[PDB]
Amino acid sequence: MKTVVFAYHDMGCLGIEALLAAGYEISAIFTHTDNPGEKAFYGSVARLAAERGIPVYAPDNVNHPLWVERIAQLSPDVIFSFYYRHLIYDEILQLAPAGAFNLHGSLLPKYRGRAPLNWVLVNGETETGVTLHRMVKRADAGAIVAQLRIAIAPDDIAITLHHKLCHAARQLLEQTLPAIKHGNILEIAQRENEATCFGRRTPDDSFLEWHKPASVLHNMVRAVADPWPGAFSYVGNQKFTVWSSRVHPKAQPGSVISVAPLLIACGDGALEIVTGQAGDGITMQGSQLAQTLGLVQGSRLN
Ligand SMILES: N[C@H]1CO[C@H](OP(=O)(O)OP(=O)(O)OC[C@H]2O[C@@H](n3ccc(=O)[nH]c3=O)[C@H](O)[C@@H]2O)[C@H](O)[C@H]1O
Ligand SMILES: Cc1ccc(/N=C/[C@@H]2CNC3=NC(N)=NC(=O)C3N2C=O)cc1
Repeated sequence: MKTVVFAYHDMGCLGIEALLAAGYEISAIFTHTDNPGEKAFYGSVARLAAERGIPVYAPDNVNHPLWVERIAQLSPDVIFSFYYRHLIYDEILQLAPAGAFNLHGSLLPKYRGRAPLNWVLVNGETETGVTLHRMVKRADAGAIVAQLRIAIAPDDIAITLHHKLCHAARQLLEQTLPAIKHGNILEIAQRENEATCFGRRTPDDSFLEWHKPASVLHNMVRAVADPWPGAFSYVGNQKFTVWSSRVHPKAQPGSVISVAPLLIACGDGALEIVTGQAGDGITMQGSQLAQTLGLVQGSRLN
C-alpha cells in the first residue's frame, strides 16, 4: 500500500516508524521547519525521512495548486497525518481512494483542537488518550477508527504525559494499521454534543495570576514544565519562570509567605515554587530563586 504523510514531532516520527513496520510505502512526507521559540527536544521527522530515502518537504502552504498537483501524481492510496500543524484541504484529502487519517492525543471528541497534551494538564484532567480518526475538512472531527485511554497521575507533567501518549500512540498503530491496510475498520461518527475545542497556545498563555486557586496555578506549572516554555510571573519588571511546584494546604494573594520554602499565597491555599529561574538565568531551587529576586517575607508579585 502507498501513502503520502503529513507529520512533525515525536508522534510524527512514531507514526512514520509504524507505517514502515506495518509495510506501507511512504511516497513522500510533508513536515515543518523548527522554530526558535519552541525547544526542539523531540524527534526530527525530516532527519527520519532523509535517513530512509523518503522525499521530504516543509512548504509553508501544502494547499497551493503545484503541491496539490505533485501529491496527486504520487497516487497515494491512503493519507496519514501525525501531529501536522496546518489544515490540508479537501482537494488533497479527496486524492486518496482508501481515505485519510489523523492521530490525535485526546479522548476525541473531548479536547479537539491544538496542544491537547497541554490543555488536559491545565484543566487538571484525571485521564486522556490517543485517537486515530478519518481526516475531513473540519478539524479533529471525523469518525473514530480507534482510541486508547490512559490515566494522568497527579505528579505527571507535560514531558511525562507526552511519553505515555507516544507509548499509547505506537500501540494504537500496532492495533490498527493492518486493519486499515486490509480494508477492515469499524469507524463510528463522533458525538458532536460531547465535543470540546481548545485553541492554539503561546508562551504568554502561561502567565501566573495569584488570585486563582493554587491547584489551578499548579496545573499550569505542570502543563508547560520543561521542555515546554514554563509558567511565569513577575517581580517588578523581572520575569521569572516556575518550573515545578507543590500545593501546600492570612497573606493577600500573590504575596510571598516564606522564602525557604519559597511559598506564595494564592486565592485559595499556597503554591511552593520548588524550582525556577529568573529571566534567562540558570534553573535553581526556590530558596535560591528568592535570594536572586530580592524577595522577602511579604513581597508582592504581579
Ligand atoms: N493534532 C494536534 C495535536 O497536537 C499538536 O500540538 P503541538 O504539537 O504542540 O503543535 P501546536 O499546536 O502547533 O503548538 C505548538 C506551539 O505552541 C507552543 N505551545 C504549546 C503548548 C503550550 O502549552 N504552550 C505553548 O506555548 C509551542 O511552543 C509551539 O510554539 C498539534 O496542535 C496538532 O497536530
Ligand atoms: C485552529 C486549528 C488549526 C488546525 C488544526 N488541526 C490541523 C491538523 C493537521 N492537518 C489537518 N488537516 C485536516 N484536513 N483536518 C485535520 O483535522 C487536521 N489536523 C489534525 O490534527 C486544529 C485547529
